[PDB]
Amino acid sequence: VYLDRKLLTLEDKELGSFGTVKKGYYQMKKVVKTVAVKILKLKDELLAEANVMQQLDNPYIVRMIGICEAESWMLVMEMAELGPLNKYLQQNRHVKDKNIIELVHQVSMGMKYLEESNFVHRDLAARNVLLVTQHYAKISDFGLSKALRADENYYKAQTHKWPVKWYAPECINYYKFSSKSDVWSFGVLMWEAFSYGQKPYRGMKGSEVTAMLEKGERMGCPAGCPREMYDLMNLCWTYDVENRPGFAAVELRLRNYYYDVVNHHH
Ligand SMILES: CNC(=O)c1nn(C)c2ccc(Nc3nccc(-n4cc(N[C@@H]5CCCNC5)c(C)n4)n3)cc12
Repeated sequence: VYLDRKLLTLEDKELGSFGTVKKGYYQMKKVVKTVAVKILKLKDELLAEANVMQQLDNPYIVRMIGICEAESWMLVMEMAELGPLNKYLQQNRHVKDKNIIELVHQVSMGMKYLEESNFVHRDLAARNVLLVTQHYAKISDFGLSKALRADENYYKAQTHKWPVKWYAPECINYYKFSSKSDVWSFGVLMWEAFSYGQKPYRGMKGSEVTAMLEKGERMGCPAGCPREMYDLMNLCWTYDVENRPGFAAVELRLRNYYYDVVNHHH
């Protein structure tokens, strides 16, 4: 868990700005491993984040190498070279629809795993999906994640910043976060991905988003998004928590649609 700072080499220029994300190298038992390092500018939050990542083991979740306490506290992770999904899609506007389905399906597999593991992500957004390659996505950013109690299917937040545009109505109304509220966020993530990394609910305040949803209104179908994928976004945006599907049902819908698109392409 606790890494050796002399086996860590950090790059001077940051990748992005709880502080900063930098590229580095970690000397392993034989090979050198390229890493992404979250550097704090908060300590207990970083340790809790690390504690969540250490418990997860799935191909569609970012692997934590360890933590290091040096000049600042550091969370060292396996590098996903292509960076955040929203930025990548904004920069690569010609990624095919089949490829977007492939990536969102991978996110749904990682989330099916998280749901099975009884962890709630609480910040599932396209900025929190990282690309290993153009065909391999991993979920990142476990800073708000919670391990659910053995006796409850939700985490109750004590005092409300929150990414409100990705939050289900029960998060807003009752401060209750479950794998079903992660499904709602996944619906917004799908909308972002099929919109090539555009921000959801453009030009609206959080209170205006809440008023829109309460009226039963939902974002429109993005340009070129298949009807089946839009129907799935709408199903993730089921107001009633009990009627909303879980990740097992969402992943199955995506898996079947993806292989329909794969075999039709052949
Ligand atoms: C901000 N810019 C970047 O992250 C970024 N820019 N570029 C050009 C990159 C290239 C590769 C990676 N590769 C990586 N591989 C593994 C883990 C990470 N992580 C990133 C975050 N946070 C940022 C910040 C909060 C929102 N989400 C992402 C966490 C927690 N892990 N990044 C990250 C980036």
